[PDB]
Amino acid sequence: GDFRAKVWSMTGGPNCRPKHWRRNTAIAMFGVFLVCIPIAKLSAKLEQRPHMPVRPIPSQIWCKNFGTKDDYEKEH
Amino acid sequence: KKMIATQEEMSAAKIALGSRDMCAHLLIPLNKCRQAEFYLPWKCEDERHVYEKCEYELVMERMLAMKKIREEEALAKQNK
Amino acid sequence: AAYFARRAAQKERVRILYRRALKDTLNWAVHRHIFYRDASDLREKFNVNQDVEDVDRIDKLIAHGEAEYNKWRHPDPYIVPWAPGGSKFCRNPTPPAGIEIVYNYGLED
Amino acid sequence: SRWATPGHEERPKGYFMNRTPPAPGQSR
Amino acid sequence: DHLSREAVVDRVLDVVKSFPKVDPSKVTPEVHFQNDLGLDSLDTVEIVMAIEEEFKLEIPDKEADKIDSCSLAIEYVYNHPMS
Amino acid sequence: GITYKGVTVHTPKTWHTVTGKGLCAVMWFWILYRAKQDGPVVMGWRHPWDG
Amino acid sequence: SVILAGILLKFGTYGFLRFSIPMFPEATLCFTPFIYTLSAIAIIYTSLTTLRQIDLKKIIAYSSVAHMNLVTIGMFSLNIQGIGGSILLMLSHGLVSSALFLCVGVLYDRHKTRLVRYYGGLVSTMPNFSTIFFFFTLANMSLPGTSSFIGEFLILVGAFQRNSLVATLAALGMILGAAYSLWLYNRVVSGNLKPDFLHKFSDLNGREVFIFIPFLVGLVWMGVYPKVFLDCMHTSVSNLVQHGKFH
Amino acid sequence: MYLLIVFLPLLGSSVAGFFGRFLGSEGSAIMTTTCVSFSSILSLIAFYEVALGASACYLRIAPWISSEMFDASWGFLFDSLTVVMLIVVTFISSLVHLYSISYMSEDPHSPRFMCYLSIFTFFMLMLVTGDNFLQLFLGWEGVGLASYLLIHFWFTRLQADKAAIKAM
Amino acid sequence: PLGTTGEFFRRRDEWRKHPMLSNQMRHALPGIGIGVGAFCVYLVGEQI
Amino acid sequence: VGKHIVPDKPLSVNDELMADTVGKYEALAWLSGGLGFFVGLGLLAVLNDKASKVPFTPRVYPYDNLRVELGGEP
Amino acid sequence: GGGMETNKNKFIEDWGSARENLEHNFRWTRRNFALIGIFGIALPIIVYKGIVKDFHMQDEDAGRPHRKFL
Amino acid sequence: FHLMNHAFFKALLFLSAGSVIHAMSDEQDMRKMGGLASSFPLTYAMMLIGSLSLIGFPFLTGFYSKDVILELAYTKYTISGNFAFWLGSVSVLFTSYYSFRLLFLTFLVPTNSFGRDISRCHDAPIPMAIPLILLALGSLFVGYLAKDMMIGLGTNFWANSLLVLPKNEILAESEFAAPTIIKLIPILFSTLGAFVAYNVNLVADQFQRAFQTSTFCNRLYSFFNKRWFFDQVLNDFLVRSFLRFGYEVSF
Ligand SMILES: CCCCCCCCCCCC(=O)SCCNC(=O)CCNC(=O)[C@H](O)C(C)(C)COP(=O)(O)O
Repeated sequence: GDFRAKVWSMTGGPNCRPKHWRRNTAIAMFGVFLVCIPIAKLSAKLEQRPHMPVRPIPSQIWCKNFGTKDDYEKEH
Repeated sequence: KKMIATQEEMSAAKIALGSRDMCAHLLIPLNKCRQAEFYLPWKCEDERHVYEKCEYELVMERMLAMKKIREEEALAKQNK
Repeated sequence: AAYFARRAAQKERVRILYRRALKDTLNWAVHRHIFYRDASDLREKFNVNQDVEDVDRIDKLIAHGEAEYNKWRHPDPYIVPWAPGGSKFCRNPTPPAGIEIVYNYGLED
Repeated sequence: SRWATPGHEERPKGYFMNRTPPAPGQSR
Repeated sequence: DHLSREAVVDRVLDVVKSFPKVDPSKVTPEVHFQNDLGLDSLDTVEIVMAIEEEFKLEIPDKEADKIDSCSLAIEYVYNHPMS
Repeated sequence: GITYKGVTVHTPKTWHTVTGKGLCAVMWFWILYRAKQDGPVVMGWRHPWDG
Repeated sequence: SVILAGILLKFGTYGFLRFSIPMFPEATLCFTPFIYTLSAIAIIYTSLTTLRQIDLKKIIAYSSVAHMNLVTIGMFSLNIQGIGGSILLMLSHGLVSSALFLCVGVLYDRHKTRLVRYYGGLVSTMPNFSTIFFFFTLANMSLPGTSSFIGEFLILVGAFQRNSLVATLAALGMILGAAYSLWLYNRVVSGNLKPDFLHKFSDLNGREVFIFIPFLVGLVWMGVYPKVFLDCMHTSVSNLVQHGKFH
Repeated sequence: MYLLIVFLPLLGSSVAGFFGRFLGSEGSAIMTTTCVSFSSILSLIAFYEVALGASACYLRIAPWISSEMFDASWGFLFDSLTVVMLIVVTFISSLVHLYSISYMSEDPHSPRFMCYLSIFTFFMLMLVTGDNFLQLFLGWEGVGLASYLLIHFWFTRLQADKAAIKAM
Repeated sequence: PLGTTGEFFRRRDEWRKHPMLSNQMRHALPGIGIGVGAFCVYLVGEQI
Repeated sequence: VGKHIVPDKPLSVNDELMADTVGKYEALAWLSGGLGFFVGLGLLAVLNDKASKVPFTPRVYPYDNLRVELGGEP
Repeated sequence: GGGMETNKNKFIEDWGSARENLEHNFRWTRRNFALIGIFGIALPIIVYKGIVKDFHMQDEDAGRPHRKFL
Repeated sequence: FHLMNHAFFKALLFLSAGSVIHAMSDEQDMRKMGGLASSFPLTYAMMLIGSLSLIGFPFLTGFYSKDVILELAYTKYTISGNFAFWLGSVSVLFTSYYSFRLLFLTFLVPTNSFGRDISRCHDAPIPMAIPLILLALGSLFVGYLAKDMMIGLGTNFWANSLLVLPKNEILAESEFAAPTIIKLIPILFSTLGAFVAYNVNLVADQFQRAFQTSTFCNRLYSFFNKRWFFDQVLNDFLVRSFLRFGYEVSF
């Protein structure tokens, strides 16, 4: 309204219409995609698939932990 | 009706323990068809129809066994 | 005078009770056509007692009227959404006036 | 129009930690 | 958008013209329901309730009982920004 | 839209009317289709393996 | 208030862990139903008193009593989880209650009142304070992911393995502690402003935000990875539990 | 890829919550919808590989509470039940994000609404994917929180504040 | 609507006779004819 | 919202905290009756004794009712 | 018009001070005697015996005698 | 299986309700609606699909799981199974009633609404209509497509996710040993509920008068309207007890 224009907030307050919201939205897109890259690499490193799939699956492209926990009487 | 699928075949087929009954020998072809066909209902109608008939046959058999037992509960009452 | 104010005050009680009993009739009827028949019936009672001139027997009819309304009231009355008690009441209301925001508070100097 | 016309906030509402910005060309 | 006083004036008068004891004429934006038209007070609260449904307003019972002329029914709706 | 004495009604958008009728028609057909394929089965008239 | 609640309160529980429990193992076992009863009563009763307080600082002060009596249940459980959880809750309380006393002081330095009735609606004028206040409100409710949940659950684990009744009464603070923390937050932050009492407002400045930063980092750091603390404690905790027995 | 399923809605909520003053109503709407919808697509791929391909996924990030035998862990379990619930949660949430884009267009505080929507989604994912009772408890409480935040999203209304407290 | 109270409200409800606001039961089952028609065309198609 | 009411009368206790047409104990009696419907229905289920009219014999599974497959001694 | 300090209300402040000064009102009435007896004495003794009984029931589950407590 | 099916038509019903509410200027009372089928054809169509699927109309998404639960409950030859069958079956009559009661009051009865709302109506914009159409397709085909996958007899889809011990398996007996009448009770019960809803909301005109003159019938109306006075009893006896304790006793 009137006084809310003098109030700072992280989410922008009411009816937030930043003028350059498109370049900021696209810059925000890139940050998430750059954040996602280490996450995906760590995920692929950490996944454990003790069973071979019935058909080839997209996670056989980057994951190398298929059919590994066969020796279970050795896990510590 | 006699047991066909040995214990090893059921274990290798990873059949749920509740479906390791007399009709297990027909479930194995059915589940292999089901996985290969992404479990769509218009597929494997032939293996599904055969296995369902066996399971229908089993339940009727136990239903008839009780049909008998129920005819002897009254016999004891009619002679008591 | 005093009989004017006392009777006029009694007038207001009747008019409001008619207003409330008439709206609660629409709550129980829902449908418009059922509301026409039920509104006509409710009016006829207020007319049966409109001849009474014993100021005291009126205070007794009014009190009996409020008891009847409070007893047979609809448990879920209709409310305009923006009105008090409505579904939209106090949703995104306009800011109050007179609010000031202070900058540079609590500086070391 | 909300996707094809840019916004109107030339500068954000309020000030971060409620401190008035310094004079143009100056540092806090 | 807001509704012009003229738009209110047409509509509130249309509400009282429909009243059976009220013939189409002698209804100007100034007339009093119980005097010029010669109706009972119960007749007025039904008009107030039809004016309520016409603009979809919820008038508090106190303010509703004060409205006894078309001039009072006009000025209330015009003031109300939710009409 | 059309005005009838104060209260005006706007006609719905054409594709709203087309999709509504079409989706329910797709629904009615799918019901008739299914009822003829496995309707006797749920009635108990015949069994899936009958043949 | 920060020093009184965050450090001085810890001295009685520290004295129980350093002197009474290890030095007199036989007496500690005998008084365990007695400690369990007193702590359980304090948790239930003082939580309900907190519900009916109308002063901002009184609600936070009374909450501290219930948190500290849950600590005593943990240390007198005499196992790894109970004593380990009791130390973690002690540390967590010194951060959470300290941060909470800092939030109330932020409000008091500006408006000079502690009565909840005057406040309300503050989210529309001080959104930064409202967000920080909500986070420490959650940490005071022992929300999982916050530092206080780690100590709280570990104490309940250790109590359950000894007496299931005291662990049940102590778990009632999950319901009660939620009730007064959210009621406090909503009456101060939520709703509409009341310009007849307060009309001039300032959100946090640079010094107050910085003050809150290490409290947020510490609360998150313990809440998600308490291992850096538990690892450095378990050897001392283990020998405290074993003190006085040889089997 | 399995970590991107759980943590994409968190990323979407983080951007809208912390940086909604730079994106506005339109930017925050696109940001939270895209991340949730991407997680929805990966969830469809996960349903194909775990349920249709019969290959379960086990993922262990780090310990949470390790105290003697107590072993709560940041660990994820993806079996047939999990990927069914992943599909339900991610698909419905993606639609509700799209639906809210125009349903809350006239609301003054849409970016906070979209942020709360995505944080609920992240906690629900943490509930269905956990491999231990404590991670499930974290999801259990988190969705209790996000529901509270969304029931009284119109904080000025007293009935919403009464309802949100009663829910919690 | 016999009494003056009822006669008033029906008079004010006289807009509720709107063409496309009334007789809504003939819209109760949209797509009923088209679905049946398609089922008819399919049923003939299955004969050959 | 509009104008918050500032008190003008001495505030009483139990004000920090301060279901219309039906009384307190009358509501408890109506709810008690409603829960008494479930109680009587449950008793009727016992009186019915559906377990005694089972139309089939208990399933028997091969291999000693899958004793080994259920974790028993092999 | 002036300052950030709250505009004090005499009725709200009176409610505040009457809360802080409750100990001057205690009178030792019948109701208080029942309340203090039930929740100051009887209920803690009930909780104490419940906790002891919980320990004792464990002792006879382990084939052990009843452990002594102060 | 009922969970995923439920996630489709219930979400379609809430999102369709919102479109009516948004169209009718945030009106939510059904007593001020009616005559909206032709004004909002898209919304009504999605609501019909969702409702018919929720009530378990044959061969929709809700039919492939609701009916199997009611069949399995009959097959459970235990006291609690008999308890569930009776209560689950009667609720089908009750759910069909309010499902159709909603539809008739909202879109089919002669309009009970305000003019200013009717003259400001509009239907779903694209980002609101797209989820509704996708959920209609789900609330029509998901149930048939996913049955053999989920509850197909002897299916291995769940692998080791779910466990049913051999002694507790009843699916085969529930599908074969059941009398044909049992599988037809829900549709017979649903039809009765639709017809009863039509009569109470389109014909009966002195029915409400029972409550406006009879004390027992008036309390009964309020009993089911105020949710068995559950909130009340729990507020007057439980919340108030603890609130009063924290002041009068502990403090
Ligand atoms: C949910 C609803 C349940 C039922 C509630 C209905 C209440 C019961 C109905 C009857 C109420 C009474 O007896 S209330 C008693 C009504 N009668 C009187 O007050 C006596 C004389 N009053 C007058 O002077 C006027 O006729 C006056 C009537 C004021 C109008 O004035 P107008 O001539 O200028 O319209």
